[PDB]
Amino acid sequence: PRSLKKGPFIDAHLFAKVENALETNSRKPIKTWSRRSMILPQMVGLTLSVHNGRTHVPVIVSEQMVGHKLGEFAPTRT
Amino acid sequence: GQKVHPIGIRLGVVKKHNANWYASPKQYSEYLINDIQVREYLRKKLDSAMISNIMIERPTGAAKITIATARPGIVIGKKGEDIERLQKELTKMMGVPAQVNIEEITSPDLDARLVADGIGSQLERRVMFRRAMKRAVQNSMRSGAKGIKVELSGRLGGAEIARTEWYREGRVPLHTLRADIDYASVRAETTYGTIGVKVWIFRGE
Amino acid sequence: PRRRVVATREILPDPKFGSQTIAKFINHVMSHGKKSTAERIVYGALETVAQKRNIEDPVAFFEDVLENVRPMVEVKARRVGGATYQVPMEVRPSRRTALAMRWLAEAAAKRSEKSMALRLAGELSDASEGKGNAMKKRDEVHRMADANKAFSH
Amino acid sequence: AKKSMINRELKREKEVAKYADKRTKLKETISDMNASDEVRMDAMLELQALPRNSSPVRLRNRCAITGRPHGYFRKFGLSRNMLRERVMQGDVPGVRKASW
Amino acid sequence: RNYGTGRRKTSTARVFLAKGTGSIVVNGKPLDEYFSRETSRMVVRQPLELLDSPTAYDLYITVKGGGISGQAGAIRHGITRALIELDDTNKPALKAAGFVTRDSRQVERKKLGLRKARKRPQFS
Amino acid sequence: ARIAGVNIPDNKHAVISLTYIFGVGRTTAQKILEAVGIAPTTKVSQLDDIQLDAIRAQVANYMTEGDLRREVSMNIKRLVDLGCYRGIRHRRNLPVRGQNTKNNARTRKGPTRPLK
Amino acid sequence: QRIRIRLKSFDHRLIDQSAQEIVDTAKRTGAQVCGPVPLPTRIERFNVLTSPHVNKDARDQYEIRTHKRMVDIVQPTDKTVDALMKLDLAAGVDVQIALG
RNA sequence: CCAGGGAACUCUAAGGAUACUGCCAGUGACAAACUGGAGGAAGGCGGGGACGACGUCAAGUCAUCAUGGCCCUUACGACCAGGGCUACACACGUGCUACAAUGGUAGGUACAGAGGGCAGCUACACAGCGAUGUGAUGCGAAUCUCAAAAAGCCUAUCGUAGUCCGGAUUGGAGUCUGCAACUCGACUCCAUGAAGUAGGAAUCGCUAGUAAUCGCGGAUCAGAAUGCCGCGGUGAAU
RNA sequence: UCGAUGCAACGCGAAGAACCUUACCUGGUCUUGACAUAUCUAGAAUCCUGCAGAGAUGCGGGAGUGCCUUCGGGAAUUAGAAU
Repeated sequence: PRSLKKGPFIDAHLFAKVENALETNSRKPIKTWSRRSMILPQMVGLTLSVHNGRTHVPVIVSEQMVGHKLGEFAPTRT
Repeated sequence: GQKVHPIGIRLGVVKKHNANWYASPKQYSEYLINDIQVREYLRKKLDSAMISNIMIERPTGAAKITIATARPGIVIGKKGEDIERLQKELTKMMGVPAQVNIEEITSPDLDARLVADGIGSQLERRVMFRRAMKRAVQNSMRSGAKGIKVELSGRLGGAEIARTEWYREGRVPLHTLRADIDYASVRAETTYGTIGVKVWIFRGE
Repeated sequence: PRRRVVATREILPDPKFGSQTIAKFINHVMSHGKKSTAERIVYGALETVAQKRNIEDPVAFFEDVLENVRPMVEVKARRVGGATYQVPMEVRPSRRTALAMRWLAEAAAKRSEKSMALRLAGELSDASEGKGNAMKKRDEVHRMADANKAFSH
Repeated sequence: AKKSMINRELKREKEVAKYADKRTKLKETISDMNASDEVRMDAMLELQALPRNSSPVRLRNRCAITGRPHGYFRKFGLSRNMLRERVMQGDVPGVRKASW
Repeated sequence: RNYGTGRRKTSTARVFLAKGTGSIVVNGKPLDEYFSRETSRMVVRQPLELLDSPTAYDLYITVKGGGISGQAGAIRHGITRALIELDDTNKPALKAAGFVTRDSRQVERKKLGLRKARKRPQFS
Repeated sequence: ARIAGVNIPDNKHAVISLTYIFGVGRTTAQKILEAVGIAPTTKVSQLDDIQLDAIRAQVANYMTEGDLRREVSMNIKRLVDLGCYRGIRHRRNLPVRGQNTKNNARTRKGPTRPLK
Repeated sequence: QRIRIRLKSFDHRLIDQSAQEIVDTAKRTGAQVCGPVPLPTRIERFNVLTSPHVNKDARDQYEIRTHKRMVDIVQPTDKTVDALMKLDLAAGVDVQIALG
């Protein structure tokens, strides 16, 4: 998957976005096209909408989804 | 299409490469890319003159390009005025100043490229292909040769169905490796399509 | 082929007995170009029967079993104007040994003994008295040869 | 290939040389053991913040003449199609038809 | 100290024949230790016993390249090349045995479109 | 002998027989034998109760068939109700590791089913 | 002061004559020189598809050999050195100097 | 390279020698030729490759390239992010791995060729079960290295079982490459252990260092071969 | 995505699709345009920056004033002005 020494990958334009959402504790969907980012424990409980190739599918982050990519939950094919 | 290039199959037995430089595998590519760029430019900027063989051997740093034309007077110009402006231009797209020298073609009728270019020029100027093909055969045999094969392919006569017409006179034994055959495949961009011109000049084993 | 008769190759005799008959039989057991693997199979099989039957020289014993397996009449396929006559003809001597060496190896490969060297040892012993699939195969060819015994074309 | 695709490779390679030195100094910094743990992750974060085309991984080396993305040879730098033409004319030094 | 150069498909063998007891040393090691193949052992010692003189000459062989049975053929050819040095009357016998001829057989090259030297990619 | 709740062949070697324990393979068997100190070549039949006990105690460290079947089931179940990509592949009985689905997936899709 | 010349070209008949005068110009100046030892040549082969579109079984096999030679000046002289820079050979063969 | 520093030999790579039905015996139109024999490393085309006649299939390629005509020009041109070319009720074509005892596994012990290496290979040491990680060394190479060749040989074991065969699938934990390994990478470790016990009609390759079998390289390539192009080892049957 | 379609298409173009390659789709964008010559307005190019954005891009601030000829100015160069 990824070397542990290199640390968990998080996109530059997503780490700031979730950081700003923590301050307001908003529940509005966060529109993102970056599904390569890993799910951190700081984003548990908030809702963000990942691109599926066509639209932005809403995903509600739970405690048992930390450690996965955002694209795990945005199916592309039918 | 089932005939090998008669120049490449002879490259070691009775012929010589028109490039004589050693470069390292890292540096080999950029020389060759630079080497090919010279050929394309020199074939367009010097189109008026009839040039057949351009040998490009580059020593350490420099580059001794050796064109073999049949009209040195118009390549060189008055007291070499035209060659010098080409000297400063070839160097601009190459490395350190590279000297260019011109070789003389005693018989501008035994070279396949020169014969092929003439046929290509004639087809450009609305000349019936039968007469252009036949004359080049006559000139080459009368100029001293042991075989000529000229082949014209395309919409000959501006027809809709292309066909290949070829007139051979002599021997031109393509399967003999020690044959010294001059080959050239040039084109003729007519108003009805490209016409391919292939010329074989057998000049003795 | 269609025109010539290519010369047959020379085969070096086996290193433990110096006979070209055993070395040719090793070629018939070998697969995948593994000469040594087949040699211990043949040597082990020959040693087993030699150690059991109390015979000092087993090259002559292998000749006895080989001559007891070699067929003399084979049934060829012939055509006369669209009719198929299964004419029985004689077997050239080079083909006799090849057929016998072939049948022994193929009959021993379907035995029930533990090891192949033991499987081959059983067939060599069984064919020595005149039993086994190898003997049965020779009879089957001879049965078909006697079955026609009427086309002498 | 298309004229745009050839030029797109040029601007994709322009950045590679423009951040060529920056990556080399950065690469040692993030791999340096003696560098502090917070030093190296900050530098590695910057590596992921550089322009995307700046990496030498998005480069697809291509034929100089025609721009063919397939059949490329490193020694010659030309696609398979144009290399055969130049070899058979004799324009490539040393190279000839092989048979053994 | 007659010298013979032996060659086989890819192995070159140099032999130094000399009158002695009959010991054979290959690459500084005894023949039996070097060659675990009984076939290779017999092939190496075949020319010596062909003309009824196995224990007459001491051998010092140094083989290189090739494989475990190609080296045996190389040694046999080299031993032939060395025996023909002391006496020219053995050459008829060795030629009749077929040991004077160097086998030109080599691994045929793989061909394009083919899977091997001759194997073809089956069609249907 | 009966080890870890299931009977294992007694005539086979100890290292081979322990592989019959669901959740214990060849190298786990080797590591078990080293801790106890029994030669792997020894058969299960010639095992004293004292050393048969020692093997049983050591097997408790590695997860046995009972617990592991749950955990594997829970791990697979965790994906199914999660709805992830690996989740939807597990429920649909299709390969989960990005394997060719056009040509060869018959070990994950069962026997080839004829189509009218 | 034992200088060693190293020659590398693609054409084999170009180095035999190139080394021949080097071993002659260094032996006609009252010096002893050993002959050019040929070192194993590098043979790079290539598989170029002839057709522009289809039928991968139609290809040419090109090869480019790289021959290498070298000579030793076991004992040099001032009249052997001064003959060596003026022997400016280029265009086909690369000449390397050890200078020691 | 190593016979006794040597200039022998092997090797390396340039130039040559030999082979020509040249000699003998026969057949054959007083022939071309053929059949055998000597000498020689080689015998009759010594083995292999490159070289593919006039034409055929309006065969393939307008997507390598060029090119006549036709068509689009705030778009059928252009840039970017994400997806996708990797989907799966299925059928077909090429292969790879197997179904085992001529074999699996664990210890020792040998024998190659060819090719690559600064867009790198890595001696050696240490940490690691391992992929690999850190330090450090030699090498633009006949110097240093990839790299140990594997099949083979000796000993033990398994004893015919869906198994100590087979290694698909799946669960867990990791290493590298790369901005980034979810879609959709390759490896490593542990666990699981699927079908498969030799395959219907039918059908294919191969005439000798060939088939069969065993490993080792390279191009493309940041990473990604069971494909391709090569290299040698053992080595048939007819 | 497209091509290859009986032998002679189907491990074929492709000597190697995570992005790129990519030619397809969803969306976000540009219009003499990523690229060539006709031109005239300023400037050596070039380097380091800030914010906003998924990115393409958009809006702003600092250092440098080439070189040969020299007061016509020239090989290159950034942003249009139109055919």
